[PDB]
Amino acid sequence: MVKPEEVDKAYEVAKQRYAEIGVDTDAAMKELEKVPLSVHCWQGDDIHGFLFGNYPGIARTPDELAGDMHEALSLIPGKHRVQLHAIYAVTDKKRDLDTLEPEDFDYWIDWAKQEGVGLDFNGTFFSHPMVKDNMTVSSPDPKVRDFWIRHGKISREISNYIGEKLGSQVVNNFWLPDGFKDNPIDKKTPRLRLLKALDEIIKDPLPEKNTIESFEGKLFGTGIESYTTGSHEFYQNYAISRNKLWTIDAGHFHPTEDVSDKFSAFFPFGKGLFMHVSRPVRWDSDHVVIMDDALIRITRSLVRDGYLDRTHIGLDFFDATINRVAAWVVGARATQKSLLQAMLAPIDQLKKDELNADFTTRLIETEELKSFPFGAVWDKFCQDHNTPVGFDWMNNIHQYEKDVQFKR
Amino acid sequence: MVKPEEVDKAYEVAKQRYAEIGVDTDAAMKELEKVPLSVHCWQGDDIHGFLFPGNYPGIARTPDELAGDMHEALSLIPGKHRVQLHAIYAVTDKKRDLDTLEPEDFDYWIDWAKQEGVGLDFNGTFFSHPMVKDNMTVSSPDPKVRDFWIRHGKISREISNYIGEKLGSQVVNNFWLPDGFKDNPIDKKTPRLRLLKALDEIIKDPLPEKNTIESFEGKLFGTGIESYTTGSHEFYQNYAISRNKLWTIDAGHFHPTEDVSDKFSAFFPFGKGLFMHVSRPVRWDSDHVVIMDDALIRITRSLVRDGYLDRTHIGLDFFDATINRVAAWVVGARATQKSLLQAMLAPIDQLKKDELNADFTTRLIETEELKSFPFGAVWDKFCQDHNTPVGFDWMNNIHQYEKDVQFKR
Amino acid sequence: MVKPEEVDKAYEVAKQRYAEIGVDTDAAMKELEKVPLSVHCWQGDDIHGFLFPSGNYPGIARTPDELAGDMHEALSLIPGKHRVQLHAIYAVTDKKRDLDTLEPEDFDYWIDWAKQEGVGLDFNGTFFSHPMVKDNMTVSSPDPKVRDFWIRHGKISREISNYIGEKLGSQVVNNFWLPDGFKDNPIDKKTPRLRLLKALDEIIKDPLPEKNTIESFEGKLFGTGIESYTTGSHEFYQNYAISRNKLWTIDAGHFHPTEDVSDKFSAFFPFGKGLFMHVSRPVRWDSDHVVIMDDALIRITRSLVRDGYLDRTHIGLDFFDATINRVAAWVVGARATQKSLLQAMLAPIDQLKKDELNADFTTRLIETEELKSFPFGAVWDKFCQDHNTPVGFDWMNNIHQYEKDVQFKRDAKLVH
Amino acid sequence: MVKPEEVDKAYEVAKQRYAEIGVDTDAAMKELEKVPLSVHCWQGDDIHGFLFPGNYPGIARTPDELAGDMHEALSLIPGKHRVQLHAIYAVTDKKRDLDTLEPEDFDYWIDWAKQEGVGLDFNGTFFSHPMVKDNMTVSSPDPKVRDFWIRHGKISREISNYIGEKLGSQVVNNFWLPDGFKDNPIDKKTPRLRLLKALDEIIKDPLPEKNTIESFEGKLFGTGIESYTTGSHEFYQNYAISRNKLWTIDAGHFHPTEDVSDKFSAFFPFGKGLFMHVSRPVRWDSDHVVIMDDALIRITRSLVRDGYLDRTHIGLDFFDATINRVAAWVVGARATQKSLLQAMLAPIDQLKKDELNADFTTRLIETEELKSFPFGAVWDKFCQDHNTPVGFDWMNNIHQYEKDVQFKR
Ligand SMILES: C[C@@H]1O[C@@H](O)[C@H](O)[C@H](O)[C@H]1O
Ligand SMILES: C[C@@H]1O[C@@H](O)[C@H](O)[C@H](O)[C@H]1O
Ligand SMILES: C[C@@H]1O[C@H](O)[C@H](O)[C@H](O)[C@H]1O
Ligand SMILES: C[C@@H]1O[C@H](O)[C@H](O)[C@H](O)[C@H]1O
Ligand SMILES: C[C@@H]1O[C@H](O)[C@H](O)[C@H](O)[C@H]1O
Ligand SMILES: C[C@@H]1O[C@H](O)[C@H](O)[C@H](O)[C@H]1O
Ligand SMILES: C[C@@H]1O[C@H](O)[C@H](O)[C@H](O)[C@H]1O
Ligand SMILES: [Mn+2]
Ligand SMILES: [Mn+2]
Ligand SMILES: [Mn+2]
Ligand SMILES: [Mn+2]
Ligand SMILES: [Mn+2]
Ligand SMILES: [Mn+2]
Ligand SMILES: [Mn+2]
Ligand SMILES: [Mn+2]
Repeated sequence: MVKPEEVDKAYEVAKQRYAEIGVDTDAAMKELEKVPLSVHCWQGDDIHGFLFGNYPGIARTPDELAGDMHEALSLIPGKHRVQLHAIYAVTDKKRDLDTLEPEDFDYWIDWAKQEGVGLDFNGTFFSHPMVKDNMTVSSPDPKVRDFWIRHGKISREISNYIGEKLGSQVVNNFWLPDGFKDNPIDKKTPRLRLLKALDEIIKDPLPEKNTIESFEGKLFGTGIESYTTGSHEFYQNYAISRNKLWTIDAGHFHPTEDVSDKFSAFFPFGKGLFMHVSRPVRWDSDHVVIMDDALIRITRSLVRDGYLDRTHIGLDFFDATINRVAAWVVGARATQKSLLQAMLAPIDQLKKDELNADFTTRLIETEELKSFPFGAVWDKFCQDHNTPVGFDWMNNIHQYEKDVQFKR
Repeated sequence: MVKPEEVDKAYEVAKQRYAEIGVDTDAAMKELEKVPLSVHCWQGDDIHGFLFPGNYPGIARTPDELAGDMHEALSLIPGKHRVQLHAIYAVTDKKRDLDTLEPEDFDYWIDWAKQEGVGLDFNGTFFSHPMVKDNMTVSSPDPKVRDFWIRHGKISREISNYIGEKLGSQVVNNFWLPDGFKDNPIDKKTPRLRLLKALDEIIKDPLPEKNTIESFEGKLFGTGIESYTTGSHEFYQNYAISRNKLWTIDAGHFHPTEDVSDKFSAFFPFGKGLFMHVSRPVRWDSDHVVIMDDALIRITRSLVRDGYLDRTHIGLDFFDATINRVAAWVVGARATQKSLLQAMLAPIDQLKKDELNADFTTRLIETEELKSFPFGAVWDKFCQDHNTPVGFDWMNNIHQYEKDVQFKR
Repeated sequence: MVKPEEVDKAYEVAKQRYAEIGVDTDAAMKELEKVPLSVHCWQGDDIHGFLFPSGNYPGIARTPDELAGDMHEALSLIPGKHRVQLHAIYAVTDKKRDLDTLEPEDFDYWIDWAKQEGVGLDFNGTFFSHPMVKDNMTVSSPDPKVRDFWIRHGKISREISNYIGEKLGSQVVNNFWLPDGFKDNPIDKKTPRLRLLKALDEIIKDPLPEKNTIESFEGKLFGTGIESYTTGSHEFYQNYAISRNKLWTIDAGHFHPTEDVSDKFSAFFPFGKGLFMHVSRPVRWDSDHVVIMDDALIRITRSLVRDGYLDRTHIGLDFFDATINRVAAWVVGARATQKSLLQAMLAPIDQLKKDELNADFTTRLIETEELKSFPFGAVWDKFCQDHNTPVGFDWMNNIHQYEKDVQFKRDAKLVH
Repeated sequence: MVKPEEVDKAYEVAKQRYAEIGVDTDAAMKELEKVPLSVHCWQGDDIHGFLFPGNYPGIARTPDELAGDMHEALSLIPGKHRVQLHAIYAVTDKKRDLDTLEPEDFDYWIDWAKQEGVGLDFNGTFFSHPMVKDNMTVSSPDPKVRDFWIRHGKISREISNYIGEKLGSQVVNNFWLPDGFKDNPIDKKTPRLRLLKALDEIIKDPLPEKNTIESFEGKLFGTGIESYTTGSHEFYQNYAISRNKLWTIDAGHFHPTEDVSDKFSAFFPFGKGLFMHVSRPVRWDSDHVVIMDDALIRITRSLVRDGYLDRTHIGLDFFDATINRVAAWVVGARATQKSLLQAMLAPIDQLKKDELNADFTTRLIETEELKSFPFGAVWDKFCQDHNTPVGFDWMNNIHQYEKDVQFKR
């Protein structure tokens, strides 16, 4: 086990090293504790839900998934949020996606109040017989369109209800699979069908204090490779023109595309972002978030340009090849330590150096900061917030495996 | 030498092949007539211009030389087209800088365009100048640099309005800035707020859409400016939609594997119009001559299938000084035209019906068969009907122009 | 329906057009006849096979007779003489078999069918969809019991391939593809590739006559659930093929974004024996779309034709599309490959080479662009008709008839 | 200025943190000492050389200036390293061309290397010359051009052999050719057969391996040569293995998303050795200064984990003239060293055992935790132990060198 004295000793030296270059480590940690991550429930049960890799101990019930999310949050320092999918409804009533009621989410409101977290929401527009040739809201079939418009409206009603009960705004994220496997003839009509359907879904006004909608594009998915109706361009344009949030998932863009570039091109025009951190490995593979170039650039671009107050950070990944609870903790800690490293830069001075075109100083300093003692500040943050330091939280995972997961 | 009676015979056979699948070749050729390509002047003289005086022989050095070279290229491109100018192609014996240009400095090109029977489009020149400070112009943090380039931007609109009034054809005034960073920036926000404010100042003075409208061209990366581009595609799509201006899509300026033909149908539920710059990137923004490849085929079929040509200006953008510079224009223009024509020769209404009814088998079979239908016989007919050489034959014209003009310079 | 005399007339015109630029259309069609495509059996039944019991289209093959019938139908619409690729799991026997107990006689069904059909056979060992796939690893597993099982399958694939080649009197290319790799970032990249090297050497050790069979080795950049590391890389297998005097398999879907596999041929053939070129359309990943006439296919085919590599390159199809008529999928991909080969053959290649050696890049650009709108379709139509296959749209009639007669009824038919 | 006591206090805590997970920080630093980086001379003078006479002040213009600049950079990079020369950095009062260079023309650099205490690597110069014809050299279809560049190739080996004999350290002699086509070629075979025959002629005359060995460097594409590269990565890996020579991997010269760290373990079952050129591509072969990024982290940890450093020569390759050219070297060298050191500070024996047991949970958790272990405290200790400044402090040295030397030029 890491000795708390060691953490304290390493921190006092780190505090001094950072002070010498005009950085306040105490202030950086206070900033980090204001950034909640929206932890996605569906990693816990391989997005099975309750309505309808192979590591042991998958959650099978609401109680099991709630316990698994409690365990993960207990190993993530600070206070965070949980994302639900519509299919995580908890009810003994026969429901379909077009007959869900707000009170079907009472279980999760009760849990969130006990846990002390806000909730965000996702409509479930997939894994259903009413998905016709990979299309839902923007299907050429009006029966199919009408079904999914009913689900869209219900997702807003559920979100409003949760937000009213919790006293925290529910971000209601819309993702559709809609597109073509092979090359389409008509690219225009599907996107005009989507525009009309979305305008219908958001028509009935709901209190902004309770919920606001975000819209998530994708470049391509398995079996839908050639055309995505809801493109990044379509949804940025839609978000700006309908005054809604735009969702950027770090896994859903071109090879070499840097999603951290988008923020400063959006915010002159738009309201807010839902930034979904996810690791693509050569496709939309939904690998666990790790400290890599993409995460470092996402977190430092939000910190440096002061966009955190208008940017919701959510996790999105599946990994069933590893301990599903560990997966949440790896991804959240990676995101947090990347935010903290960005906060531990002399940003005001670096901005002035850059304004004066001192590219020599900018390169030298940004490179030196990558080997400054940011880990000592992160360890101090973990310890101050009653979470295990470094390798130590593996003990907690092993105990949870023995006591809970391996007994299922 | 192709025999005209052979071209006519092969056309009548192709007309019948296409009629049998519900395609009217006569109508397709009338549709192609209505698509003018904006031919870029700067391929003729390696963007030297006249304002501030590969290695194939016969580069244009004077206005008369460049005007003659563009006349020769247009004589080998069937139908009616347009020419793009850069501000540095001003023709004047007065001492000018980019911030002191006057509309009359372009009288030479208005007179030439009237003679040639073509419209003109325009480009402000925001590069190759001492007032480019650390690769930044309009959105420089230096207010002296900003104010210089804002004066040029305002003057570009004044010139474009004047040309548009004189020609009675709308001048599309394309804005491209190099502005960005070689290496990783700290502040991505402030440069884009500087750009927003400066662009708003440039477009402030009211001018009639009838004479000119501005288009805004983004870039992912350029040589020596690799890490950050102030004017991103997202920034300019947002700006064009917000300010009711045109958005410029250059086929060479996007990510590896990015299909710019995807953008049109995501723009037109929101925006006014496009300036589509066809250009061949080879693994970077290399500005190769446009050829009939996946990208050009997808750009052209996406515009005709979805009926966007009436709101899309098509311009050429490439440099190739390793080949006959006049030939480069004709290859690019003909590649674009035959690609448009192939898209127009599809049974688009029936294919749309089959796709709406989820018959993806028929869509795949038919779209593949159409690639080996006799579209060439229709293209040859279009060339001959518009008094241009067929197939290989226009190399004779290039060789003669080399002998008579280019090789004597 | 096209009129045969219309096709013949359009051909005579195209023949004259090409003759005027020094191209012999008669000779081009004779060259195309000499390129057999190895049509993959597994598109017919979504790689189910018969050993262990995206797309939805009716009429999936469920039995050897049904698959054989489906391949016969597809081949009847593909002009000329071709080959069929088998997978080990397409063994036909009443005897209870595993991948390490298959016998050459288990492929007598396919030998008899190939002889009747007038096609050669290529072979693929099946190193996937099996309980003995341990953490996505087979031949190069760190578990010696798993390694040994898959080495037994590897040796059996060669014995089967040798037997088939002897019976058919046509060399069987025996293609090796392994899924082996990691989902996430590995610590040790060296040891898995040393385990692979040793296991492959053990599989090929016992000599078999080259006239009957030779092995080819297929690399991959990444697969679903195995994204971060592939034990059998393209570099590993090109090195292995050259050093062990075996063929190298290039699958057009298995490389980096923007990677042009047509670049590889001329860097391989100064050193290596032969290629198995697997034409496949990737759409943003290894999606195994039906082959279409696109930049990649045009470049693969013209690079093989221009540089005279067809005599040392076996061309196979590899794609999976169950969202469309599975029989039509074969015909689209086969015809796209053939018409792309034929367009390449209809170029004045000797003169274009001379112009290029003289650095006449102007003539090269103009002529290569003009050739894309020469009447290559009229030569393709003539080739289709001469080889008793339908012209252009006409083969959709044959597919609709096969749907009525076979595919739309098949699910309700008793399996036997 | 960082206090040595701060470095020592942080190191003692880090040493304990690492000891607790079975990692020996003292041993890791001894391992880093055995990895010399081959610092490229041509960053110092923007590849001008002396043979054929960004815009940051103080460019080196003479041998003494460039030698001084390399001494300054090496004085700020901890440990012992090497310097790479290009043929155009010949130092002589004699009239030379690339085909008349003599080994004694490098006596200047042998003497400098001995007094500096470094080994030398070598590069033939196959660019920026009238005898580069249509971007081709050794593999030109013109036998006059081929023969000129074959003579330079043979001379590069004679020079490398002579330097190796004098220094008693093997000179790695790296071959890079620009040879290729701007646009799509008809014949891909014949250029590569011309290259094969020409390279074989260059290496024909036996020279002692104790003095020199050749390495062969491929490229995917270069500016003005985008469509085809005669010397491909496949060609040269095949050539190196076949002719028992070294293969050069430049991290900037591959496809988008290509991970060159994948190549090592596919090469070493077959080949003799590598020359790894660390370089940062930004969307093309842009030759940015090496920084601590995914590519550098993967390159360094792949060499360390699989024990390939003793068969892999690590060289720098970048040119950035927009910043202090001496600082560029130090940023790139320190980035490479701290990335090697982080990889050396992992419990690799135990992680390999975990991975063999398919414990992917433990592998993910530990590899992520190690990214925020105190590797900087070990790096700082390495800097201090080897008499170089810690962290930001070496900017003081650069500012002093600017004042005293560079800005006086
Ligand atoms: C969310 C829901 O709200 C009311 O119906 C009650 O307080 C109930 O107990 C609670 O679960
Ligand atoms: C070579 C070719 O063979 C068939 O296609 C026909 O007989 C045709 O007339 C002839 O040109
Ligand atoms: C599960 C589903 O996956 C989609 O690709 C997308 O990332 C959505 O946000 C998520 O709800
Ligand atoms: C010459 C200049 O080049 C730029 O890259 C861009 O394409 C502009 O549109 C053009 O005006
Ligand atoms: C079905 C299997 O798929 C692999 O990805 C590869 O393409 C192999 O060649 C094939 O046998
Ligand atoms: C001995 C003979 O060698 C060939 O190169 C090839 O590898 C054959 O398969 C093998 O049987
Ligand atoms: C300067 C030259 O640049 C090339 O692109 C390559 O990287 C060579 O190694 C180097 O010698
Ligand atoms: Mn998402
Ligand atoms: Mn995803
Ligand atoms: Mn452009
Ligand atoms: Mn361009
Ligand atoms: Mn394959
Ligand atoms: Mn594939
Ligand atoms: Mn290099
Ligand atoms: Mn480089």
